[PDB]
Amino acid sequence: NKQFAVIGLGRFGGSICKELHRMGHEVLAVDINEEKVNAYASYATHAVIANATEENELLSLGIRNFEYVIVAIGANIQASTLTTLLLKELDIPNIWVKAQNYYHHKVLEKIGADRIIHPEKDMGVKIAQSLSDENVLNYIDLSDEYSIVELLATRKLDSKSIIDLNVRAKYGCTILAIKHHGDICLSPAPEDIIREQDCLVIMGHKKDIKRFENEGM
Amino acid sequence: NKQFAVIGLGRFGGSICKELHRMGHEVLAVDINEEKVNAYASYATHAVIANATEENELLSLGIRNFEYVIVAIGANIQASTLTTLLLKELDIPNIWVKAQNYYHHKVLEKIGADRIIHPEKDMGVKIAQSLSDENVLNYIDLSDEYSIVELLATRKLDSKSIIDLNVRAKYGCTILAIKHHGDICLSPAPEDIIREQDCLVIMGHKKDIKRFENEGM
Amino acid sequence: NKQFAVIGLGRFGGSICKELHRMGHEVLAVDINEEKVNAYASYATHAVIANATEENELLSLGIRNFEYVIVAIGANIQASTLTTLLLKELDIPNIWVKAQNYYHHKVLEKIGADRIIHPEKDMGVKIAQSLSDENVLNYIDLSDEYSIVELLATRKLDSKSIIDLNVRAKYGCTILAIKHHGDICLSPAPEDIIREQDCLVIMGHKKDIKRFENEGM
Amino acid sequence: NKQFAVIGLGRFGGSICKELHRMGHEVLAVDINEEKVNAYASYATHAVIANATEENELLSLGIRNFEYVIVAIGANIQASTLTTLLLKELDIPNIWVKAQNYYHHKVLEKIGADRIIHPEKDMGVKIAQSLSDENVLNYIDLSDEYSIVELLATRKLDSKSIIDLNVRAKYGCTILAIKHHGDICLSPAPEDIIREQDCLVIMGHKKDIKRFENEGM
Amino acid sequence: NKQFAVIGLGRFGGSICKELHRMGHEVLAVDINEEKVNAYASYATHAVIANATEENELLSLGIRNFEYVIVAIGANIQASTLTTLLLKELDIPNIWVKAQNYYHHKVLEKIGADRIIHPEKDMGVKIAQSLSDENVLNYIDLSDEYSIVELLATRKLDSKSIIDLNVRAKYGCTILAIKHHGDICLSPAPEDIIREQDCLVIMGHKKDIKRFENEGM
Amino acid sequence: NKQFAVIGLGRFGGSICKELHRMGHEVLAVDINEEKVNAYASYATHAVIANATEENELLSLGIRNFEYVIVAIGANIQASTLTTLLLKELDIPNIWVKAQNYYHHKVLEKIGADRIIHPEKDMGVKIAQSLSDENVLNYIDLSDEYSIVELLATRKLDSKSIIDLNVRAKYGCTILAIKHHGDICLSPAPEDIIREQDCLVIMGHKKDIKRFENEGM
Amino acid sequence: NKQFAVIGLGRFGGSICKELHRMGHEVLAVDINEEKVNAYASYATHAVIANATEENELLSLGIRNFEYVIVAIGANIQASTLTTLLLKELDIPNIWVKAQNYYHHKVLEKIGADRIIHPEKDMGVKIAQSLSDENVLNYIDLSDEYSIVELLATRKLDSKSIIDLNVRAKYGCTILAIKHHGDICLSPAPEDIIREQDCLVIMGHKKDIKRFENEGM
Amino acid sequence: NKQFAVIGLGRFGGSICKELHRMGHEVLAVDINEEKVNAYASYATHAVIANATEENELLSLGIRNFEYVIVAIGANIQASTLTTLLLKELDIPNIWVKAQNYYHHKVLEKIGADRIIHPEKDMGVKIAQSLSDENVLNYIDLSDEYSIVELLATRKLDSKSIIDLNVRAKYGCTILAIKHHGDICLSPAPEDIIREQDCLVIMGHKKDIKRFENEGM
Ligand SMILES: Nc1ncnc2c1ncn2[C@@H]1O[C@H](COP(=O)(O)OP(=O)(O)OP(=O)(O)O)[C@@H](O)[C@H]1O
Ligand SMILES: Nc1ncnc2c1ncn2[C@@H]1O[C@H](COP(=O)(O)OP(=O)(O)OP(=O)(O)O)[C@@H](O)[C@H]1O
Ligand SMILES: Nc1ncnc2c1ncn2[C@@H]1O[C@H](COP(=O)(O)OP(=O)(O)OP(=O)(O)O)[C@@H](O)[C@H]1O
Ligand SMILES: Nc1ncnc2c1ncn2[C@@H]1O[C@H](COP(=O)(O)OP(=O)(O)OP(=O)(O)O)[C@@H](O)[C@H]1O
Ligand SMILES: Nc1ncnc2c1ncn2[C@@H]1O[C@H](COP(=O)(O)OP(=O)(O)OP(=O)(O)O)[C@@H](O)[C@H]1O
Ligand SMILES: Nc1ncnc2c1ncn2[C@@H]1O[C@H](COP(=O)(O)OP(=O)(O)OP(=O)(O)O)[C@@H](O)[C@H]1O
Ligand SMILES: Nc1ncnc2c1ncn2[C@@H]1O[C@H](COP(=O)(O)OP(=O)(O)OP(=O)(O)O)[C@@H](O)[C@H]1O
Ligand SMILES: Nc1ncnc2c1ncn2[C@@H]1O[C@H](COP(=O)(O)OP(=O)(O)OP(=O)(O)O)[C@@H](O)[C@H]1O
Ligand SMILES: [Tl+]
Ligand SMILES: [Tl+]
Ligand SMILES: [Tl+]
Ligand SMILES: [Tl+]
Repeated sequence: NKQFAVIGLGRFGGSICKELHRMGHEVLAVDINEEKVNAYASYATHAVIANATEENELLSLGIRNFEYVIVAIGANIQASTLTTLLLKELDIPNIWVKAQNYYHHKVLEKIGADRIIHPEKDMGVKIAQSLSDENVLNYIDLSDEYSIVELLATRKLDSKSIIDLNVRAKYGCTILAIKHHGDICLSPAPEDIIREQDCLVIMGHKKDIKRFENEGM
Repeated sequence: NKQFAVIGLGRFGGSICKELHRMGHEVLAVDINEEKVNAYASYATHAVIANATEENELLSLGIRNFEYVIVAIGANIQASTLTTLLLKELDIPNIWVKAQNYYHHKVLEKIGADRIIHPEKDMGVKIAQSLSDENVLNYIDLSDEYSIVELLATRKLDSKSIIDLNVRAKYGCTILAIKHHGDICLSPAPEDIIREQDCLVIMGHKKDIKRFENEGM
Repeated sequence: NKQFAVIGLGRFGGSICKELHRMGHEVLAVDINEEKVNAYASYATHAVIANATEENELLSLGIRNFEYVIVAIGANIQASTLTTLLLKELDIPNIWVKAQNYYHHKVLEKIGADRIIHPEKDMGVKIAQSLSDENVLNYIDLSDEYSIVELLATRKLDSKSIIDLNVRAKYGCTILAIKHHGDICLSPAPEDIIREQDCLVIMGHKKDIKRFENEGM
Repeated sequence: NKQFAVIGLGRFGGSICKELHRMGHEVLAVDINEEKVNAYASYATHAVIANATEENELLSLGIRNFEYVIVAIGANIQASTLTTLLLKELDIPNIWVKAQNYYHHKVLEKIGADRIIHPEKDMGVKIAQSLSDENVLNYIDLSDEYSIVELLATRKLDSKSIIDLNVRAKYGCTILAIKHHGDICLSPAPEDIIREQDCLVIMGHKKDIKRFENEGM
Repeated sequence: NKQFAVIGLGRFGGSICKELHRMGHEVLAVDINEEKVNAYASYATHAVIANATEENELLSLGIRNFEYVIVAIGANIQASTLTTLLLKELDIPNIWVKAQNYYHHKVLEKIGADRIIHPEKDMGVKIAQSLSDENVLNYIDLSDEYSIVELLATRKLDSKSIIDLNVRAKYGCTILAIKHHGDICLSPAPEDIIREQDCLVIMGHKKDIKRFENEGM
Repeated sequence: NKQFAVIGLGRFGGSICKELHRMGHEVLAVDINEEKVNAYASYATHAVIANATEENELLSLGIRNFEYVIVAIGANIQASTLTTLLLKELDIPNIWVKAQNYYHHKVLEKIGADRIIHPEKDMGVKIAQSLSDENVLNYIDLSDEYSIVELLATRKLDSKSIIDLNVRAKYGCTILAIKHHGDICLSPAPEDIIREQDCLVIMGHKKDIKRFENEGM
Repeated sequence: NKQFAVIGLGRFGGSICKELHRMGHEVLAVDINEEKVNAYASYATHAVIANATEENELLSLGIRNFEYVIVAIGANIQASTLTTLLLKELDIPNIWVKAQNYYHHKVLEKIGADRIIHPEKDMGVKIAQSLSDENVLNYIDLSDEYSIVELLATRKLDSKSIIDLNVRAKYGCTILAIKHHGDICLSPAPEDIIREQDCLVIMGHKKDIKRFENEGM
Repeated sequence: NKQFAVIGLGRFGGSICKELHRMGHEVLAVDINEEKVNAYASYATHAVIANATEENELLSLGIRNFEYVIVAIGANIQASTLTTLLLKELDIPNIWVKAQNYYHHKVLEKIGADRIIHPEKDMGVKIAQSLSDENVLNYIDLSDEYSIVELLATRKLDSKSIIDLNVRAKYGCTILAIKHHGDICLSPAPEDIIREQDCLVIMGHKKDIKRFENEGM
């Protein structure tokens, strides 16, 4: 009976609701706009036109029965703050709120939001990382110094090997997976071959990976 | 270094500009809102007020001299499409546009945009995956079936060494890194232990990682 | 069962719909404005209030059954582009779209519009031709050099003949029809007479016709 | 040369101004929108920002010195009517106004406009005639019953000479010109042949031309 | 069966309708505003919410049955012109239209309005006449030189007579009525007495009356 | 001469200002609309742009120096009331305000306005009286029962002398003046005749004048 | 059957209505906004959506039966003036109106409002008094010179007495009540003790109390 | 003296500023409306136009140098909250904010506002208490049960001495002061008399004061 409410159907909120309902979960789409409700109705377990700033409508949805509530309102700062304050004063266990600027994050922190999300800023940082380094496809920072990076193998790495491309001693990183033509190899053996336009999953220090990219690739 | 031009300062494009200049690149912050230009003036090389949909203002910016142009406008579909068409007529090597819906992405496809980004949608998918599983902190999908996952250790995981939790054979997964008290052990040994409320990096097929989440932690 | 849909009731679109329904054809008038629908209802086979940007309403009209669809929306550029993209992605054979500027024409070209029309620009060119040359009433350009021109015969041509006004040798043109008091003569004999304020249909090079106008008329 | 004044730069009036100056005439581009004046400044002799409905601004323009004044305003009915009345009070020899509906045309009639144009309506009639008959490319109506038509040749017409297709006696029409590969044969001979996807100019009564379209091609 | 229609309920139009219905006449109040119709309903024989610019609604009121129609719309110039043109083209015998400026009067003249009224301008002239001459209460100009004037008798005229105040020879005017305490005397005898604050009805040349006011009063 | 200040240039107040300056008085044209100030600048002594509801701007105008202040604002009830209150606080001898409805007149009464004018209402009463009786041209009501009336002569009145139409005894009225072909006979003799389409001035009780209109003409 | 009407639900008006209905009185909440009526419905004896500027709706509420009527409209000056004038002309005994500025107070005075209230100005004065004097909690001015003041006893007054803190002779004031930990003592005996952070109710001249605060506290 | 900064000039904050400067303090009048800054410029030391929600403008004002900051904005909830958060981040010792509703007060609580004021609510409570009891003029509540009350004397109270009205024993209350004809007797004697229409200060429990109001007056 785990329940998720998504207040504020937008790109972020609509994506959250659609992805949660695709997973086989109970989601209630809530938006003050009738058209947004009609849009995301077929992608949720329930869809109600409600003004989340209103305590009466909030109670009428059965908001108390939801373990998780996600306020994806990000453009209207005062509406998002009102919804978050109402949800806290109604004792919702987990409130995840989308922020707009740093002060919105501060005021959502002070009123007790469980998690505050900055989607656009994070994706902008990631896309900038992919912009300066045209090799990287995706990545994940384990810490401020260590990261796992997926990379497009260049012509310089075409038909090379795991011992021919030695990184555990020449650059300090290790190689974790290789994707060729759609088939993936995990924990690759020292004999495995990397080809041009393959996907390489390296892991180590940021500067180590960049050393490998400048010198190796 | 590299010639970047971020048209459309916003939460996404502004983050791109800020991070790319912290990276030390020539980033031209283009906006029509004077307050937007002033907000990111301290973070860019040149911050010019201009309407990108105007050909005269675009030639005034010298936008043909830039190798990378990023149209982060995603709310004004017409303005974004017009700017992308103007840049494609100007033979820009790389055009990266932010899209709003499927049809905006389609019209950006037809007019020759090089890379179309949907930040809010993908980040909402990620946050929904974190909502359905409170254990996962971050992840990267190698393919539609294989992934690397960051997890938060639980009471069922405290003082459990890597040899007690055989993931190499019980689930076909591999533990990649442990993070304890801000320090990090990369490629940990079978005798290394894990304490609760730590960051655990595992690699393998999605259902196998979920199997470990269910049975082990 | 040939079917024409006219989306965007306006001067151009309303004229297209009224002229097609006068011809004894099946036309569906579609406009987002209830008043425009009520206006052009009595001049069409069917009239429905629909938002053409909406895929659901577009499917509800039975848009798939129309062989020809005419998007006469010209002022709202983004709405016209959305309607055209939807009609293409719904596999409409012939899409005829009214344009507003040269970039609207380009974006309608890139998304696959079958025909793009610039009514106002064309009629402005024609009216300018009638403005500088007060003699011409209507015309048609066969090529960039040859044209057929209807002209008001001046007093200088009153009670003149086809051999008295020789143009097949004196100016290189030929005379094709003469309209006197409402009666018309085609392929006129060499003995036919032109009178003042008659309609003369000459045909030949533009400069040849202008020679005849300066010298003959 | 000739004194023209295009009040109301738009798709229609702007085309008039552009073409008339490519023709090399003194064309005064009058508009109230500064951006409209700047858009057509490179194509006119003088492009002044002015409100035509104001008598003081109209005397400032020296509009009484112009033989031809064209009020292309068709969306603001009141402004167009007021401008036409102001010009008629100023004894302008030729006033040509763009109209929107039947009643705007009637009030332009009553206040003494010399020529009223309905561009979109007539062009929509033409495009509707081209929609009902895909063969016709352009046409000019000599009278309500007689016309000259440009047609696109079909497979039924390839390698057919002018004597095989007797239009002079079988249908009472006459072929006027053939256009093949951008070259053009004017007043073609009976032994001249026509290939498919060519431009064919025929002349005659409307029903007779349609008879040839049905039976021949 | 004499019938009056009042289109445009306002101060002027509402006053016309209320005064006509007080007289025991058939009046139809017509206004596009539901509140104005509800207001002037109880003061008319009928009240209908109608958009007079619409020919269909105009016909639905039975506008053809009205001998007199008064378009009191004065602020919306284009709406008043449209209503007047419609009423003329529907062959209304008498059309009385309220004007706003001199050009509105001209355009209503050209489209065939039977009477054009300038209420505010006329009353402003009258109030200015009462302003400069504090003696005058009301008046009526018989011609540009002769007028009948009602005046407040001053202390200088208190307890004076018709032969004591001789005006048929001393100033060229005659005295026509005297109102004392509410009782009025017409064609007053030479023995009648004027008292302070009485109402005097003099008649003659403007300069003659002003002579009498400067010298006599 | 006299110190007048017309606050609120409009159709009423603008007429007051224009006529009063044609009369040669010091008329201060006060308005908040710059175009309104410019429109009546050529007709006044001083035309200042000012907001009358502001005490500082009112003391800047030197409005305490004026003996007569006319607030012609009748659409903005609040602004007119505030201006009247500001002038009454400034001890203006004569304040004449234009009113919109009964309640605006009441609040102008309570705050001490000297004279309240309802131009449109009274002029609509006059025009309604002219509509019910096409014979009357103008009139002045001496009392609720007695009046002077200007009439248009009919066929029943042509070549009728003043002794044939005994109004002195048959109806208790008196003919005051005749107007023929722009010339005027004042206080006409019993042998003076009247032709049709002339201006006839009669004086007497309302019902008696109507009796003559019915029986004589 | 004493009855209170509250027109203008706002902070001030809503507080008046809620406090009057808490007291066990008959209150009718009246607001032109449906949401305000729904809000203050559960806190009143009746709640009706009405436009108080309308005489018909005002009569429909039964406004004649209310002995007290409170116009809490303060932002819309003209609406408040209209409501007050209507209530006076309907002979309401007691009209209490909320004012906005000094001129609104003047115009409400002139139209006969029984009481005019300036809540925000009064509370601003009180809060300024508490701002400069951080000791005072609340007070009440008996006259422009004498006042009763509640004060927070400082550390300088901790464990002091009524004869140890002598004010009837040392500063001219008297002590009236002492509040310790929630228990209050009225007309305190000469032996009573004041403690730190207690509430002291002194009474006397303003300068006397300030002497005591500077010297004693 | 003391450093005050009133952000948000309004009826409340403007009164605070005016009174505090009449008190002779350094009061910085901060507003975004230029007319608001000009309105209170004559009553403050410095009156700067600034947007308080902007960090740059706030550091430009030198707001960190002020010991007391009063955000009187109560209609714009977002702007007030943002300003309060900006000041709390700047370590202002005393922040006093004006609130609109319970939730605005709650968010001001969470972000660390020192004192939150609800002027209209409390003043409406006071005016409601004065409406239910016409005798009370002002009052101060010592506790939820004890209060000091100012009353207006009635006919039942004229010529009644303090010993005839034993409030010390009949009701447990005490008369504190009498006010007659603008003069005031403080701490009056048992033989002092009271006349009607005087100001009487009584002290005691609420129900006891009401008992005296019922039985005595
Ligand atoms: N009080 C409210 N109650 C319910 N829904 C609301 C309320 N206020 C706004 N919304 C809706 O929540 C959604 C949030 O979208 P909004 O445009 O405000 O933010 P955004 O940051 O641009 O969104 P995103 O990037 O997630 O698409 C909108 O669909 C909006 O209509
Ligand atoms: N010519 C232009 N046309 C449109 N937007 C422009 C233009 N020049 C600059 N911009 C900026 O582009 C930005 C992108 O628009 P907007 O912020 O409405 O869209 P969004 O994609 O929803 O934003 P975000 O990604 O920040 O959430 C705006 O901040 C706008 O000021
Ligand atoms: N999404 C839509 N769906 C349906 N009809 C639409 C839509 N958007 C606009 N329309 C209608 O289509 C018509 C197009 O007129 P519009 O004023 O936009 O263009 P225009 O270039 O001025 O027209 P024209 O010259 O043909 O009269 C209008 O009646 C408009 O209301
Ligand atoms: N005084 C004026 N009054 C009205 N329009 C004016 C005036 N001066 C210039 N104009 C221009 O006249 C043009 C005609 O108006 P508009 O474009 O709305 O009408 P339209 O006939 O539908 O246009 P188009 O023929 O270009 O489709 C506008 O672009 C406007 O800027
Ligand atoms: N098309 C229309 N059909 C019917 N009524 C209309 C139409 N357009 C306007 N009206 C109404 O006619 C009335 C004319 O008032 P308007 O304010 O336009 O003129 P005005 O000169 O200020 O009036 P007045 O001085 O007579 O009060 C208004 O009540 C308006 O709502
Ligand atoms: N401070 C002011 N407040 C209001 N109106 C002002 C002010 N200063 C000047 N005016 C002018 O007063 C005029 C009177 O207002 P408006 O024309 O709307 O009313 P009206 O009585 O219906 O007009 P009219 O009598 O001309 O028909 C306006 O033209 C306005 O520009
Ligand atoms: N004509 C009317 N009839 C009834 N209610 C009205 C009318 N006009 C305004 N109101 C309502 O009266 C209330 C007065 O609030 P308003 O915002 O106008 O004043 P305010 O001074 O800001 O109020 P406050 O400080 O008391 O909250 C509002 O709820 C408004 O909707
Ligand atoms: N940055 C700012 N944000 C918001 N308001 C500001 C700002 N700077 C100045 N102000 C002023 O703060 C004032 C408070 O807002 P407003 O008057 O709408 O609220 P209110 O609490 O209902 O008012 P009042 O207490 O006077 O009745 C406004 O007059 C506004 O001009
Ligand atoms: Tl966004
Ligand atoms: Tl057009
Ligand atoms: Tl008016
Ligand atoms: Tl307030």
